[PDB]
Amino acid sequence: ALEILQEEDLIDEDDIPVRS
Amino acid sequence: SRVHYTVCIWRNGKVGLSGMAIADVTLLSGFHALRADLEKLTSLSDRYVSHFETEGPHVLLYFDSVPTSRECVGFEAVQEVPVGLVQPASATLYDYYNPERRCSVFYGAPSKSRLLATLCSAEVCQCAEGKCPRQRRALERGLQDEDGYRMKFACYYPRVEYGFQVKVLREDSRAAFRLFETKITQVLHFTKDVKAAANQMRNFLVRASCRLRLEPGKEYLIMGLDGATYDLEGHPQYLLDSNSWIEEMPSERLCRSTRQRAACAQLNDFLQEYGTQGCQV
Amino acid sequence: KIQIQRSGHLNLYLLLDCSQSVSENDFLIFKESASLMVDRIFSFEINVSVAIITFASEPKVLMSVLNDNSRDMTEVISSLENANYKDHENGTGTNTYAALNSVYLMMNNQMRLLGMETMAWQEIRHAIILLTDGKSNMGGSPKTAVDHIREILNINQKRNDYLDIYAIGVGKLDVDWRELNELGSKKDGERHAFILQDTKALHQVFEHMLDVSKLTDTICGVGNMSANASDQERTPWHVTIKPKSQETCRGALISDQWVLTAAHCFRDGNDHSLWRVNVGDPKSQWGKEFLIEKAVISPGFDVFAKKNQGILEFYGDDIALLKLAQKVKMSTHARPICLPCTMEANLALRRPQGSTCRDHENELLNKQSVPAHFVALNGSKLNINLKMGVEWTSCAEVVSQEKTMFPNLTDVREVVTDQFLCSGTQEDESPCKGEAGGAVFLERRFRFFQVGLVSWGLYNPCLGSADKNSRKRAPRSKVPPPRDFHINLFRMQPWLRQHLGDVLNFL
Amino acid sequence: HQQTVTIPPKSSLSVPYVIVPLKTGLQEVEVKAAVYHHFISDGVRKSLK
Amino acid sequence: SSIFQDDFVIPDISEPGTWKISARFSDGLESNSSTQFEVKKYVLPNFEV
Amino acid sequence: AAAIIESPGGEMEEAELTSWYFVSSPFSLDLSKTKRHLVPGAPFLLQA
Amino acid sequence: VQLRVFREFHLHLRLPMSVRRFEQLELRPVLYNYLDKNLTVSVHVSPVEGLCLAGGGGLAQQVLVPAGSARPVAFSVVPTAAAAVSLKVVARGSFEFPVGDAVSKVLQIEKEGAIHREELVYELNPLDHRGRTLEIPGNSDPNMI
Amino acid sequence: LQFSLGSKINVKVGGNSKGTLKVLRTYNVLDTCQDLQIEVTVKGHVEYTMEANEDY
Ligand SMILES: *[C@@H]1O[C@H](CO)[C@@H](O)[C@H](O)[C@H]1NC(C)=O
Ligand SMILES: *[C@@H]1O[C@H](CO)[C@@H](O)[C@H](O)[C@H]1NC(C)=O
Ligand SMILES: *[C@@H]1O[C@H](CO)[C@@H](O)[C@H](O)[C@H]1NC(C)=O
Ligand SMILES: *[C@@H]1O[C@H](CO)[C@@H](O)[C@H](O)[C@H]1NC(C)=O
Ligand SMILES: *[C@@H]1O[C@H](CO)[C@@H](O)[C@H](O)[C@H]1NC(C)=O
Ligand SMILES: *[C@@H]1O[C@H](CO)[C@@H](O)[C@H](O)[C@H]1NC(C)=O
Ligand SMILES: [Mg+2]
Repeated sequence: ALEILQEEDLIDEDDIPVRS
Repeated sequence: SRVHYTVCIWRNGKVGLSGMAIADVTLLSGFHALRADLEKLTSLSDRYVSHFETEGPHVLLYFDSVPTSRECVGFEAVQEVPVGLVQPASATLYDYYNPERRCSVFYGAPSKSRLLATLCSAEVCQCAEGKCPRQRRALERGLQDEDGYRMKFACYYPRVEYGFQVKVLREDSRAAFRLFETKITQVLHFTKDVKAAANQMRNFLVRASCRLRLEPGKEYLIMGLDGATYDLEGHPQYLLDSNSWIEEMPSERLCRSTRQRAACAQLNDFLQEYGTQGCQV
Repeated sequence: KIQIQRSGHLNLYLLLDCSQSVSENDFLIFKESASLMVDRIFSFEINVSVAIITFASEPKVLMSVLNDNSRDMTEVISSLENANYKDHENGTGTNTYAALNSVYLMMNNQMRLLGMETMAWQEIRHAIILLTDGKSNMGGSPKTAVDHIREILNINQKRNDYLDIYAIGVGKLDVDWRELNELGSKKDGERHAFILQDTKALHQVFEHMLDVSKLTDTICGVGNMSANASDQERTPWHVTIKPKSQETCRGALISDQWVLTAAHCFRDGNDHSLWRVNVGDPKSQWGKEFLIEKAVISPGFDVFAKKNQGILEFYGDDIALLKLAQKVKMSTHARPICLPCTMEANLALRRPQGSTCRDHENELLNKQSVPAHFVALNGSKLNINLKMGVEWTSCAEVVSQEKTMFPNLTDVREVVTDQFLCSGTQEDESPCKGEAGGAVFLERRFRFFQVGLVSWGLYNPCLGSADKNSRKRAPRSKVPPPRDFHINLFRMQPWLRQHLGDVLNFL
Repeated sequence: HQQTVTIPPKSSLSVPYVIVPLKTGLQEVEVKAAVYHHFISDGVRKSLK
Repeated sequence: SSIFQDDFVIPDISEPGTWKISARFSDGLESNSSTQFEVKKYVLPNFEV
Repeated sequence: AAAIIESPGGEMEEAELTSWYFVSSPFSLDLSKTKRHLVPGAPFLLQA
Repeated sequence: VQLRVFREFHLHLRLPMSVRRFEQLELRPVLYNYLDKNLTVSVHVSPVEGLCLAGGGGLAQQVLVPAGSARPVAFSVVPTAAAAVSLKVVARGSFEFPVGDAVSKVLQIEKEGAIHREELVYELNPLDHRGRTLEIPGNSDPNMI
Repeated sequence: LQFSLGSKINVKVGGNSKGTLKVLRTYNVLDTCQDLQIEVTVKGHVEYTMEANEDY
């Protein structure tokens, strides 16, 4: 881990629309 | 925090299209190359690379004379973000006048393999990626549970589709998979492998990238998920992946003393109940 | 999503866990959940076939889809009622493969009957709802059985909508989310596996687990019931009358091209031009506006008829009908409301064929305090209690207190005719000014029926112009107690029939 | 204090706030708003006397 | 209505080339008119040079 | 002929030019508008 | 009427036409960051049956895209499915910079083997008795799958 | 004309014009860089997070 890790503080991932 | 690369290029097909080449390599998932080393390479008198372009994990090189023998040119790269998963990267080399004449090669981390591990046999090519199990010596160490160390593991959190007690006869290696040849003493539980019975041989495969080992002569208890590949003889083959219960069965030599005989009693209670009853609860 | 439409068949296979991993209380939760699901599905009066297979170490079939009685609600309810938790004491393991293979055997037996090549089998859709914790410890992986199920119906990419497998774990029991997700079918834009806590959340989720969008026939009363839907979806029958860019009186759709509204909205207007009825629309949030071609006013309505006798306003025969000039295309945002004394109301109540509205009146207003609802200005739904019997006698007495408007004694026989119903007593809401004509409906067997329309009252809680949403509360010391009234539809049957005999089919 | 609010199309939404001033003069009232997936980070600052 | 619409599927093993579609009046022998479309195995590009 | 390589995407695209002729005159003339065998006694308009 | 569309932050995924099953391939989705703020995102591919991902499938890779720049992420994948799969790649940003995009595309798998074409040229002349009736023999090649 | 048949077909001809017939059958058949070569070697230390598959 050379740099920091922003884990579990990210977007919900359910509100991101899926393009298909 | 830094890693040193090396790019070797040569051609043995001088009969076909010849000339120059564009070496396009992709650095690891988080690294980025040093501009100073590539600049030193280019600014030489007898320069070997005539043009370069570095941006993030992408390095582009232009070789003006592809030789016939090996000719390796190396540089350095630093690390920005940690590598989130083990994976092999790619490196392509196009022909200048006809880019359709390419050559793509996969390369791996400084200690891993160049291709994803996969258990392949005839038509079936079952995946074998993830974690590899541990050799849990629960009986040897001191621990206690109320039908929970093994019955819970077999009937509550994971669901083991097969379970046998086997004897290890021979150890072998096959590509990246360590092979164990075992014989089934008694069948504890099965779903698809109906033909399995006593005095029947089976193969257990474990990835050769970790420390798991099965000593010869000893007797083990194997439990886990059913596989999808078959042996050369047409019998099912099992992969010792994670969430699999492997445990050496004590031979009663180091159990007669009072302390461990209770643990041995819990063991025999387990094996008998699981063999005779079909995963209650 | 469990598709709903008039063409085809819907084979429902309800699987319930009956192993040691579920206790008796969890089994009761599963049983009541299945009862609620089977009750709701039959409300749409569609062709549905339900099969109940409670499963354990061995599969036990309680009722067969092949059996001809699967198209009866009461029989299925009774069969599910006779389920026993102790029937699987000999084998208490969870065998999902047994249940899936039993479902496959049922499906194969149906396939052999009637012929596979016949379109009748081809138009059949399937829906398997599994209520379990997912921990299947024997019998084989569910994937083999699921692939077998897909192959028998040749579920390709094109026919992906003909098989829906759900996995709902409801109760205090621990549930492995990964296993439940794996059991449920995998589709791009919907969720098929859920974990819940009680039965009301399951009712909400099951409300989301359907789609009535493909249904467009003239069915009354059917409407949304989830709390996450738009206010118009929950009350599709709500339409509004706009005289001139104003939002004055509400109404209710009683047919494809008719609306029922209070007669004191059309007090001083005979030019039906410029009058627009706003009807909900699936696309726009402001709705589609229709033109009225014929407005019918009750001839017996005259506010100042009893002015000399001391009655300043008398609201007898306060009813009117509207006929829109264009047919309203039924959708998910606009559906009629069931009126009593008709064949459709009888069908929606699952009553015998030889019924008469004399029985409907007692069936729908039996209790001395019948719960009922009406729609507010902003579109929300409020609660009131219609009071019948001896409780009605005390209600009208409160009007006699209001001698400031009518100085006479004003007993029940004079001002509060029998055509009016009580409301607004104790914990009951009152309509504002601008909600006249809005249906006062009630819910029975997941279907809405209209049993009156707002007529008048004794207190306007919207006098303060804070917003269209804020509603005042009557002080406990407010000298006239709130006592609202609504025209009773049953008493107006002679007027209704001769004006709507052809449109509907009255008893 | 942060609130996530969804604005309907072709519409507007009002977020009320309560402030009680215990000092004199001119002081700044600032609200920062960040839109989701539209990159718009518009925030407005005003002076209250 | 003076418009005719139709669909057809190229065979999967069709070699690269240019296909021609013709249309003539039934009575008039020499009243034909044609259009062309190329058939070629490709993946839609991302940028143009 | 050109074959550019996007960085760091890695996708490559090619373009070619087949219209850069070698010429001995930077202009051209099209006298197709001019009439032929025109009448005598009236002006003759040369259109280019 | 030209009508262009834009996202200002998106994922671009370009799969090949088809890939032989059991043959390892590399996916290279690229993040495009045309915003004016330096960013940082996490990119992962959703596991699905038939794909033997690396690490198990649920792992995510941290990658940062500077302002007005692009970055690729490599995902080694050996498709062990039968006919086709639908792989989805999701990039999720931070709460400080709430950006992200998900792209799902169908990866086609071609049939095992290769395409073989046999041509049978045949002269025809109905002006002679021999050409009036003729026969075509079948193919007895045992290499057909 | 595209078509799908077994392994035997007969041809009956009329008319009075010379011509050339062709029957094309397409079917599936049983199945390291050739000329240009490239190899990449990596030496150093790489730091991983939540990846190491070795327990304990
Ligand atoms: C439902 O089933 C009945 C009885 O087979 C049939 O007559 C009817 O057409 C079906 N459809 C509807 C919409 O009721
Ligand atoms: C209803 O929407 C809310 C957010 O407004 C959400 O938290 C909740 O889960 C939804 N309920 C159902 C049953 O989907
Ligand atoms: C109820 O409303 C939800 C949310 O709009 C909708 O998706 C669902 O299909 C509806 N269910 C019905 C009408 O049964
Ligand atoms: C609608 O108005 C009623 C009036 O009592 C109020 O209680 C309710 O909160 C409002 N609903 C909204 C604004 O959604
Ligand atoms: C019409 O067909 C003739 C041959 O019959 C062809 O030469 C001519 O170019 C065609 N006309 C078009 C395509 O406009
Ligand atoms: C983003 O990255 C660059 C280096 O690539 C750094 O210098 C800069 O400070 C960062 N922030 C920006 C551009 O806002
Ligand atoms: Mg269980």
